[PDB]
Amino acid sequence: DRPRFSFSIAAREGKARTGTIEMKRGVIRTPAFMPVGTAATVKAGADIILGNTYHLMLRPGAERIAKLGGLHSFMGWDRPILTDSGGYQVMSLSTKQSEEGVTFKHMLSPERSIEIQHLLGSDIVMAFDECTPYPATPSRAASSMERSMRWAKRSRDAFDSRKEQAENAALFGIQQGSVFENLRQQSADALAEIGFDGYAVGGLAVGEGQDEMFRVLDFSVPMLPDDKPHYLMGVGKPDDIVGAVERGIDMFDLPTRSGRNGQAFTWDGPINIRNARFSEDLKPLDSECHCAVCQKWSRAYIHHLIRAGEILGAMLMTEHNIAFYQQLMQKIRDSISEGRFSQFAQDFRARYFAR
Amino acid sequence: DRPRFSFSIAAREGKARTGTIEMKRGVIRTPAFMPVGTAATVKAGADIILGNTYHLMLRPGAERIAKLGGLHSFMGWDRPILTDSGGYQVMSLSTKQSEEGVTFKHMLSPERSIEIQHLLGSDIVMAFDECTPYPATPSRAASSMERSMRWAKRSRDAFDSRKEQAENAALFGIQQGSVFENLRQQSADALAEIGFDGYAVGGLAVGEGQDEMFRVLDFSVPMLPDDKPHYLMGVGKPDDIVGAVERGIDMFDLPTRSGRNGQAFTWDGPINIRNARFSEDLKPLDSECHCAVCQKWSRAYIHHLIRAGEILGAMLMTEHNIAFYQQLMQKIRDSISEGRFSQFAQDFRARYFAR
Ligand SMILES: COc1ccc(CCc2c3nc[nH]c3cc3c(=O)[nH]c(N)nc23)cc1
Ligand SMILES: COc1ccc(CCc2c3nc[nH]c3cc3c(=O)[nH]c(N)nc23)cc1
Ligand SMILES: [Zn+2]
Ligand SMILES: [Zn+2]
Repeated sequence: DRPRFSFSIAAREGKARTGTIEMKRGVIRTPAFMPVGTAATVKAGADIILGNTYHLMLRPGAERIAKLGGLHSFMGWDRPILTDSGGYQVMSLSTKQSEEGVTFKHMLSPERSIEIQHLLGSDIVMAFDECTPYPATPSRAASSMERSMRWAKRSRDAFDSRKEQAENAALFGIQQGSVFENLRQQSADALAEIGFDGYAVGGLAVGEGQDEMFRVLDFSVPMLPDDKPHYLMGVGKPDDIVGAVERGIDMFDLPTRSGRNGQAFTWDGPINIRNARFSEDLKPLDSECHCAVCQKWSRAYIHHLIRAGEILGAMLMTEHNIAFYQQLMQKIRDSISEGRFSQFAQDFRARYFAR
Repeated sequence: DRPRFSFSIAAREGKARTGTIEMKRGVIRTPAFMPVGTAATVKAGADIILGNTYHLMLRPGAERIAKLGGLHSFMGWDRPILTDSGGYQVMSLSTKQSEEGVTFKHMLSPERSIEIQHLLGSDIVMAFDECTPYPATPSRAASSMERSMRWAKRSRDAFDSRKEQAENAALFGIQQGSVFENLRQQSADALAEIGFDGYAVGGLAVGEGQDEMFRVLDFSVPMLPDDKPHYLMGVGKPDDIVGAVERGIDMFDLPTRSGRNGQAFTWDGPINIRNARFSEDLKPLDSECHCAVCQKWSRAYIHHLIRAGEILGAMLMTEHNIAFYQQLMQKIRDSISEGRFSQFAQDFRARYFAR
């Protein structure tokens, strides 16, 4: 049987890595994109899907999901599932913060977050953190990061207390520190002292823009343990993914939101399929994409469906977008393994931004 | 190669018939349900799908559909397609009527309706008729039916003038006459004198209710040629279909509308999946249904998706509903062929209405 958790790096190019995470429910090829499980009928394709902790804890509630057999049974997905810890979502969508946790309209603490994720049955559990708002002053970023590190220890202890969770799931710690190198270093040191199965870069994709995000990744990723997976939370567009892989990121969580609003991803950049220019375009959404939508239907027909208000149009767009992202990740993995990722990144950008 | 059109009756029970329509693009098993082609990725499953003449003539226009290669190429469907003549839809959704045709906000005549259906490339073409409003006085029903019969002759002549259409498609005439036996007879006589490949019962499913609809079918269907298919337009719920088959109907055009509004069809009657009673129900939508949704997911999960606003929920509901209707038609065909349709209809009603 597969181990609870084992990350192996098969090949490297610069800071980029490709490899595998083995878990009891399956193997995850990295760099990996992790789609939302409810977006479409995701097929095994993705190696791991996201569960929506924040939504599930409100409807139907984590206790009810456990009564129904856990998220794997509920969603019909027998492979790994990753869940976020819920605080990012509470702070973005719902609040009163304290050292105990976050109260909102009802108290979410590290201990409760870990128990919710246990009741959902997820395989990769995120520590309960605070995503510091951007911009943040050095003092506020430090105080926030320090609280997150105390919460990371409480998350570790709560996870270790639940035998089924400790023996079958994995726990990731989340680095904070805003855009400040010294705080990112203190956060990395604190997380490594606690010890986690993987390490996330939190506190980005919060409005800072790509140049600043890449600058922060430049110094932040090397601070994390090299032999553990690196998960960049909340990122992102295809070009953000490529640049983050170039900086040592292994896992990523737009393709669903875009698919419901008329935006399709292609190797020549995004297109808004509702635009009249596509009304007579017989080409598939993307000229090279191998997905079932591009094998069968034209831009003109998908344009027609979406303009007519047919839900089928949005579903076909979403299926194409998820498949496009998975083809992107496969090309990334293959190019790193083959030692041609630098060339791939250059070729990708030249075509994606030529439009 | 298959003929342009050939209807064969394989078995009968009372007024019910089962058989096949052969056309160049495929065989249609009857009694048949014909789903909307844009509702989901319909697989061959249905033998024939509906094209939406009224929508297509406005967006992108019939000329544009022809430029794109016709509806078969546009929709990715190589089997038969049926199109309505457009007047029902103009009168229900858009008007100024005259002997020439209907002007609306732009002139739809028998000749233009036939040419639109030619440009769309459909295989079964409906004559351009007037669906008389309900209720109608005898005088108004007569005047309306008489105009429809003049329009039926003009439709016949326009269809016969287009070589590609006359040689490769089929034309159905539409009986009118409201609820009046003498007018239904005059309409049937006029249509049979013109001569059509199939005959539709029009002017029903316009608010009259099931008892009255069945009463009209009781005398109206026997007036049509026995050796030609009988298409009841606009019907209907599963129980309407069963009772109409008992009265000699072979083809039918709710499952898509219901699927987008939370209603699922089951052998125990319809259910509204959004209701809280389904939040913990681990059974599939229907206990016997063989569709892909019922093989994989529970009522509880589909309830969750729809309540969360996920388009996936509505798509799974729609796929189940279309599959349910096709299983209904298969059971109807098998039971007629086996001489147990009367028993099937009795068993169906007892369970469907017990709920
Ligand atoms: C549906 O499943 C999931 C959905 C979203 C996410 C990412 C959410 C997210 C951020 N998003 C942008 N920046 C973020 C930053 C963070 C962050 O700093 N911490 C946490 N815990 N989450 C963040 C993870 C899983
Ligand atoms: C999308 O493709 C299609 C959609 C709807 C229909 C049926 C429309 C319809 C009626 N509906 C209820 N009563 C009707 C009655 C009629 C009728 O009397 N005549 C015509 N031409 N149509 C009718 C046919 C094809
Ligand atoms: Zn595609
Ligand atoms: Zn089903």
